[PDB]
Amino acid sequence: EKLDHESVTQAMQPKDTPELRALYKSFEEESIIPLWTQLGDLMPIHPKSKAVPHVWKWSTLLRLARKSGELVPVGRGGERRALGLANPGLGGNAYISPTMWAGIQYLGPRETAPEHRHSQNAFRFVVEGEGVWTVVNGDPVRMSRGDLLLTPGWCFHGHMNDTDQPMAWIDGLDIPFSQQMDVGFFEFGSDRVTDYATPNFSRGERLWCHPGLRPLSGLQNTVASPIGAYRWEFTDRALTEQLLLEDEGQPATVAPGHAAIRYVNPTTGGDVMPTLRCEFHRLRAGTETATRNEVGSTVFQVFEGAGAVVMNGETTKLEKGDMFVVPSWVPWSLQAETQFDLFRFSDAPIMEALSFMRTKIEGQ
Amino acid sequence: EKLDHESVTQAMQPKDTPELRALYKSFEEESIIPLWTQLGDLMPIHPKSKAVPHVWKWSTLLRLARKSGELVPVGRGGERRALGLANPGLGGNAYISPTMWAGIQYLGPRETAPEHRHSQNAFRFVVEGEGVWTVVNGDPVRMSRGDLLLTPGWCFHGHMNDTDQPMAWIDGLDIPFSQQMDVGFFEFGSDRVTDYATPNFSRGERLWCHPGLRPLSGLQNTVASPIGAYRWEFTDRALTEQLLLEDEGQPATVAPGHAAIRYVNPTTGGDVMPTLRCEFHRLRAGTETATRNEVGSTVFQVFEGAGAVVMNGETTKLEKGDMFVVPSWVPWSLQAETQFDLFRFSDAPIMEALSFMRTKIEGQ
Amino acid sequence: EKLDHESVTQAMQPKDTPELRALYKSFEEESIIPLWTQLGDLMPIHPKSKAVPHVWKWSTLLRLARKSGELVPVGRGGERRALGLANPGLGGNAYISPTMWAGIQYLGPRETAPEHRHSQNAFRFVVEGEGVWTVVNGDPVRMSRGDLLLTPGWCFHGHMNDTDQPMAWIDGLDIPFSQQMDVGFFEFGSDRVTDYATPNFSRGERLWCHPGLRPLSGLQNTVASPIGAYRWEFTDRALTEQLLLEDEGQPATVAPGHAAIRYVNPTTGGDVMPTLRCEFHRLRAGTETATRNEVGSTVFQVFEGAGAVVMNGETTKLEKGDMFVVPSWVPWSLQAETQFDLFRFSDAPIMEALSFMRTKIEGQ
Amino acid sequence: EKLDHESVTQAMQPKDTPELRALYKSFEEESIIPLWTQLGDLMPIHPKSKAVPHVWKWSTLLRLARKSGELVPVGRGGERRALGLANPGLGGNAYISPTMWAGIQYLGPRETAPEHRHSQNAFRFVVEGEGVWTVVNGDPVRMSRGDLLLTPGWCFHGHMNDTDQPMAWIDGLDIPFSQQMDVGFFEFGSDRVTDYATPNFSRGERLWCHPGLRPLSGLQNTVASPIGAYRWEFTDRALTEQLLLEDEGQPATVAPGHAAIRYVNPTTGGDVMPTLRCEFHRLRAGTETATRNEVGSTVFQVFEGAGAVVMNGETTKLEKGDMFVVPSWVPWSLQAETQFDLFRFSDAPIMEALSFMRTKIEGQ
Ligand SMILES: O=C(O)c1ccccc1O
Ligand SMILES: O=C(O)c1ccccc1O
Ligand SMILES: O=C(O)c1ccccc1O
Ligand SMILES: O=C(O)c1ccccc1O
Ligand SMILES: [Fe+2]
Ligand SMILES: [Fe+2]
Ligand SMILES: [Fe+2]
Ligand SMILES: [Fe+2]
Repeated sequence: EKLDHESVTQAMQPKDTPELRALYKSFEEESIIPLWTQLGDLMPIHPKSKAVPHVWKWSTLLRLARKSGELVPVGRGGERRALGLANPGLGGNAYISPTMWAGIQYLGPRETAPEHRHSQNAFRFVVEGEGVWTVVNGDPVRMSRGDLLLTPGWCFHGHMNDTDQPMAWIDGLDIPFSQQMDVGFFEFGSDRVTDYATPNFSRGERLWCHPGLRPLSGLQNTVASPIGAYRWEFTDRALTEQLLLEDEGQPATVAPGHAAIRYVNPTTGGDVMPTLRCEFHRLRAGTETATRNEVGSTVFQVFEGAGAVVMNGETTKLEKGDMFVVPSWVPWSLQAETQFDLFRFSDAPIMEALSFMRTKIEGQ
Repeated sequence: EKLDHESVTQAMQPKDTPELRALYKSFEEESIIPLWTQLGDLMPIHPKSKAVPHVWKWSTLLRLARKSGELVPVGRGGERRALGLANPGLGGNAYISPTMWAGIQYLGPRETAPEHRHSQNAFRFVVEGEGVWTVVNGDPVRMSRGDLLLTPGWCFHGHMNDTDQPMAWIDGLDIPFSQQMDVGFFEFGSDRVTDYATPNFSRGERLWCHPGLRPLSGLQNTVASPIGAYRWEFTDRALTEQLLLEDEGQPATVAPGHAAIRYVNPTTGGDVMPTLRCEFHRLRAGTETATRNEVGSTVFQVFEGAGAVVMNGETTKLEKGDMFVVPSWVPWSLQAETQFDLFRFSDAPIMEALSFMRTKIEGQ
Repeated sequence: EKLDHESVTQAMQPKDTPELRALYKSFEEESIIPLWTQLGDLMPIHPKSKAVPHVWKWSTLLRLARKSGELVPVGRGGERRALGLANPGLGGNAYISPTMWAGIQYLGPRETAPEHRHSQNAFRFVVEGEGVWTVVNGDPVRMSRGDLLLTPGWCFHGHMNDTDQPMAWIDGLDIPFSQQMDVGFFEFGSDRVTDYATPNFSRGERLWCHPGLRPLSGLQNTVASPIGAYRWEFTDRALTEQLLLEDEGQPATVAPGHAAIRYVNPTTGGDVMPTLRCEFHRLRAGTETATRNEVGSTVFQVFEGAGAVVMNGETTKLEKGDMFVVPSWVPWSLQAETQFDLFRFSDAPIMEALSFMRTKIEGQ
Repeated sequence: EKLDHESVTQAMQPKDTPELRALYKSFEEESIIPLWTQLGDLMPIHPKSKAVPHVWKWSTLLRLARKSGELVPVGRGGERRALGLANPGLGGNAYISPTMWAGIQYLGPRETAPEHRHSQNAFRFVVEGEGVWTVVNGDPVRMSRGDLLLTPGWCFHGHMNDTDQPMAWIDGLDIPFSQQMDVGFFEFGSDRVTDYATPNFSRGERLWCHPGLRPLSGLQNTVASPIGAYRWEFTDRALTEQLLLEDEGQPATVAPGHAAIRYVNPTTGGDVMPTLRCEFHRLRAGTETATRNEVGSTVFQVFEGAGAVVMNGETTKLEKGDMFVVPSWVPWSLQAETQFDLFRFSDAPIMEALSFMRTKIEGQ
């Protein structure tokens, strides 16, 4: 039980003879690899990701995105002026974790990013800015500060800046999962967006964003949320109410001074998309979360306030827009200096769907 | 296939002899009843309810409720000054249909209706009035015009009029189902309500009424909705948006000029309670719905405007507050003279859960 | 909490005046019934069925069925020479409980019972006999001692005696539920059965009765089991193995000396049909089950051995073939004198689907 | 729509200036990778696995396994004398596909392989041999020709040869998925097996292998099958019956002359384990399956008879024991020369759980 791969007796060490070396040589020629030389690496005691905890500064991401807006035109082929966060441990792949892409995207004055679709699921999140509409299956969706915008797999999407000012946001996708697992399909759509209109609220929201109500034309459940925009207003109100209810001595917050919501598919009560979980957390000044180990990877973006993250015992100070990744089973906690708002995403739906999820919480 | 119980050959007619009569007599003594004398009644070609279509006028219901407020005190024992709509076909039982109670309730100035709970599921709907709070598991819930209020089975509930003016509403319960099926439990609670405070919005709403958002403290799914109030604002907005989207040529309405929503449990996307489905319909002036036959019973209350219902080919003119029941498989349609808003409930979740549901729609 | 409808203060007793009597008279004229005169009956503290516990002797059921085979021809119209057990508490209805029909059926030498279908779900169980095939959607299904045969709602079924000797079995249906709830449809099929062949095993069994295996042509889940026959061999083997595993000190039996199985839909792991649960119990000699209160009704048939049932504290000695009903919430236990085998059915799937199920077990 | 990554206009080619090269250099320093240089590789038109179709000959696998039994002792540390099939396209990883390990394992006379558990799900399949018991959570499970044995994640398992003759089998696991996704946990158990007894049938089978029957002590559904052994008898009988039913003109086979089953979890009707689907196929002599493209990877082992596989248009002749892998979206078909039996496994449950599954069938 307490034994690990370092301390266990190694009882399968063959005698090193010419017959043994010839056996190993013939394994190579036959595309055979023995378990007994490999076991501890293939099957660790607990997860040990090649990805490392890492933090990217928003100020740095903005500088690089802005310079890219100056030097690189957006359009067909390359599709998006998007910069992926590449984990230092992941071999030069544009993967923030083994399952997820997280990237900054920049659309300059009056630019269009052309329409396409792909089996890969996607969302947009906005720490700051306005001006862009993303048109999802023909339905123009305004992008504003604090909004989560969804683009489920196989939905046509294109983006356009309707103003004379640049805008930046983050993209999350299951690109790394999808590449390694061979589930990717892609289709080019129109070179412009199919609708340039700029309504305040999308058709999706107009049908689906009334609490506890479901259109009779929408009684079929969906694999992904039909809500195209989870607007900041509602997120802000939800979190405030939780802290207000806590004041009044009423259950609501997930832990003391820790308000939090999960963005959900309203047809099921489940996650927004099959591979991706999105959450939003608001911590009271002075709140320190209990340290968690969780299977699978998570990424946060600081939306507002000041604080720190601790990963593997290491404290990193965080500011507005900063992004960090916690790989599988890395102990993590957040510490709020001011009231501390963060946007969160993860691959937890994959882990939970396949019964791989485990959680260790300090004090429990 | 085209044969029915009237036209089929009756091939089990025994010879009427003293031996046969002695056999039938001994069936009675042994508590045995033969199928062959009974078949057509026990197993009809299509449903043939003992309940009949029937309409009750709100003006009449109000008169009787008001007089009851003058002559009958509310309190313990009797519990509620509630008048049940009793279907003429249902043998003197206080059943609007074989599954459902529908009733008018009246609470006068400053009165309290004391706390209790029961396995029977319940909701309140308000065509008109204000002043009452219903306190559900200690959580005061304001009752206003156009609101649906829920009281799932086994939740403690009491009601109090916080003003000097009377209020009336309708109650729906699965009382008849629960009586006939032997599932009823009941417990007396406090003689007053446990909280006299009168907040604008309940704790339940404050956690659960933000579209597409779920508290992390509420990740467990519930058998009934945790939303205690489905406020008129949202219902009205939903219905308007559907008619607006229809104008713009966009799918939304369930049929031409027919906007409609289903009130739902946000943890599942399903019905508010296991036995009871609630809906709200808004018809454009001049809309006539396609005639439907549906398994199980439904009840409507006219919330606003003027129109008619047709049941079994018979037109009945309807006004604000009027209530009608459509028993199982009775052909029904609605005709809007002005824009015509109706609140709807039914036992459809029971039928659908047990795979008994069938639907015939005229033109399909 | 400890108050009941007998001991609670009755605080809604109006003054008995001509104005009050005129109010009550006008309730009658308007088809209105007040809650306050009715409450305790409509909403009891715990279930109080109109059905009573009752036992029918197989010797008596056989005598009556045999005499019916002499005096009453089987055929069209009457459809089946079936005798329903009619609960003394259920008003002359051919209902063994408020939800279920339980009946003895008799098919004499060479007789055919013609084909039909109905939304009502059905099963056959055989304490004794052979010779009959029931043809279900064209698929001949042999009927033998100890077999459970299924006939899910809307499946065409007819029965024929292929021998010169009579056979009797029991039928269970959701007839009473279906009548009271208005879900019944019925269709006459062919006057004879569509296939007179008499294979040992049906096509359904040949596809579906291999443990842990599912045909690739059957990947769609079904609302009812596609297994047409649950043969005695497997039931007997299952129960024996549980008692053997218990001997070996291994978990298997549901309680000490109490082996039991539930017949299941193999596509879901759930109940055989939406309204009806079937089980088979085998008790070691000397086993006495802990007393249970359960919501909803259950019926047993003694298949073999000798024992007793206790209901409401009353012991009734039982022999092979005897049948008894336990209405909702009646305390019940079984006592085995010899090894005691019983077939069981109930309306528990209805109760569980609608979250009405409760269970009290003595000692827990 | 018809455009691909080769033929699309590349409109994001920046001017190659020192400012651009400095921008790209600073991307490297900041752990940023741009989408626009990467798009076509990250997001292909359809899947394009690094894994290639490949076939391994059983004669070759046996030779290498036998020599390993001579030169390499089995025991602690290395754990298993197992040889993994390593796809030539997968970079030297011991992965037959991106999701699955498939390997030959060899246990010589009287040897024990010691107990352990791991989150990785596993099964054993036997083309030939007898003598080994695998003890799963203390429950000895006989291993015989044609049997599928399961070892769901986190179950303690060890293996022992109870005879004087060697035995070989194949192992399938979700090792590659689990490594790349960081879900692996591992625990060492006892150095020997905890029970050396050698019963014909395990406790799991004795509870769970009776068709359509479920123990009342097992009403809780499981994430993986509780059946530890899917014995050849039942698999053989199922397949025969399908071909017999086809002869009789009755629906059963999945395609003409193509009998097939899926091994299932009896508590749900679903797959044996969350990550792994197992099937068994029997083709009539002369049957050629319609060509399929399927998302995700599959592996077959020829159990009996002679035939061929076609992958990417290439025919490879197959004999008893031979193994082949079809990576994601590779067109594949089987051709039977004699009656042709194959065991199949795949990662299809992962694809279906996450809504990534697509299927193209030739002629449909
Ligand atoms: O569609 C996008 O905006 C996008 C952004 C980043 C990565 C892949 C994408 O398709
Ligand atoms: O609780 C109520 O207000 C009520 C109203 C009508 C019928 C039964 C009830 O419990
Ligand atoms: O089909 C039958 O055999 C039957 C038996 C009893 C009651 C109703 C029925 O349809
Ligand atoms: O337990 C096994 O036999 C085994 C076999 C191959 C790979 C990993 C394993 O744990
Ligand atoms: Fe995209
Ligand atoms: Fe009540
Ligand atoms: Fe019938
Ligand atoms: Fe293992």
